[PDB]
Amino acid sequence: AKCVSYGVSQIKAPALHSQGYTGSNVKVAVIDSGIDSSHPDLNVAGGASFVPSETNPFQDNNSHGTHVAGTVLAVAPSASLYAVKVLGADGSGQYSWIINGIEWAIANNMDVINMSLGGPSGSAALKAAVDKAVASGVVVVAAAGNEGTSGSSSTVGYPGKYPSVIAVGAVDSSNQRASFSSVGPELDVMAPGVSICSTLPGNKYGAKSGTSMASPHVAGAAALILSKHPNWTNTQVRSSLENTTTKLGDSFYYGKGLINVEAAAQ
Repeated sequence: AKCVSYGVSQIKAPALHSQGYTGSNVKVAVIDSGIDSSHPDLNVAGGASFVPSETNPFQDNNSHGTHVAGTVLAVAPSASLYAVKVLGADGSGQYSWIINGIEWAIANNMDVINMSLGGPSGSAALKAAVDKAVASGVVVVAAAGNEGTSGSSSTVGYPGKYPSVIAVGAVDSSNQRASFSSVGPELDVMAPGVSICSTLPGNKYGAKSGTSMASPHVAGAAALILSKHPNWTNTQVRSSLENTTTKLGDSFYYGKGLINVEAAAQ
């Protein structure tokens, strides 16, 4: 048994794959619950755990990080993946552990950071870490959140909500916003996040829904762009992904729209 996200095709990733652009030599840090390196489909280049109770980043006791990693790889097959364990088995983590995982990514010369995580409040320490990663040349991508709507108020969670961080919302197979997808002015792009079939611990596969599922489609898109245009800065990658979107509806709901990697890559 095996599956691939339908989101691979929807973002126009196969068009770059056929041209020989598969994310080669790009360093992607998945800052999540760890990654089950033992999966036949997953290749992990390295990593680190900052969860005092779970020392092994190569062990995923939750399943979240393994599912997210598999999405990164389905989009950009040649990318060097790094397991940055900041959340435990329950899917929770301390802000300081998240910070230490961002700092690890900066020191270790990561190209792309994926953060399929969020909370309702931010910290000064958290915005300095994400802004330092952007100052250092890093492409920082995060899930917008699964908060739905609250009238006219933004429901985007942190670190997604910070301007330096690419906030990714969720669409289904028909380009429609998922009911759970967070809204607001801080929402940047849309990616497929409804019933994403990816890898799970102990040679398994299954479907998950969330903004957490949308995010890695964008981090894998960033890796594809960098494999074709090695000289391009994080700002240039961001601009290209944002400026080449398939426009869907109001910006409050959909941001700039759906990412189009074939367009973005020029």
